[PDB]
Amino acid sequence: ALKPPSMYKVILVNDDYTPMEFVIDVLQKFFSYDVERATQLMLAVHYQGKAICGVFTAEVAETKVAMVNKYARENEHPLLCTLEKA
Amino acid sequence: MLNQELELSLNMAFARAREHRHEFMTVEHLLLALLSNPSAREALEACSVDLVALRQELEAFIEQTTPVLPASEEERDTQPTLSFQRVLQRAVFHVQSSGRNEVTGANVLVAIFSEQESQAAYLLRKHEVSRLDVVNFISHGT
Repeated sequence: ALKPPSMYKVILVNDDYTPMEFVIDVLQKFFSYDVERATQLMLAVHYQGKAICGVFTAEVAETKVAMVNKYARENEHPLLCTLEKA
Repeated sequence: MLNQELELSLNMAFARAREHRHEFMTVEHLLLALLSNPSAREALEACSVDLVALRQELEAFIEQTTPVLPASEEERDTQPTLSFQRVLQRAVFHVQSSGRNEVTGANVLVAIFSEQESQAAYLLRKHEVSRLDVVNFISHGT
């Protein structure tokens, strides 16, 4: 009847105005990626259209999505961060 | 304003999340630190809660899922999950509409029940507790 709360994928959505270096930085700062992988993941975002940055408890993911989105907002770019159920 | 005890229990669980260098302090961290809070547990004991099976289940889940900071940099401090922030606020806001000047542990406990996607709540609900229950106990005793 009851189930533990799902896990959430934290996604990064590509846009035409956000500078890739920013995306790379966001990936490095908020997801602990080294440049090698960070750049790749960015390439996914950029060419795939979106990319799964990590997977956490809903309780957490909601928060990462918020932080990433603010940083975006503060550094004046539309870089969209979202979450989805695993 | 929070009662001496609750604030202890907070500083307590916070201090623990830095010592283990946890990125975020969650509700689970809280509900847990609550387990050893006068006001909180009384209510829990009163609902016949396995104060030991909970502690485990939480400690355990706090572990498997709480991102840890990279031993590298110290230019970061335990960030309260949004859910934490909300629980804490739903409790201050209610103690405020009752006039009494101090928020109690149990006040927070009741709050947690409202963060429906937290584990802390699923746990509490798995141990057969319900908001009513906790609230009934705080209003009267039964």
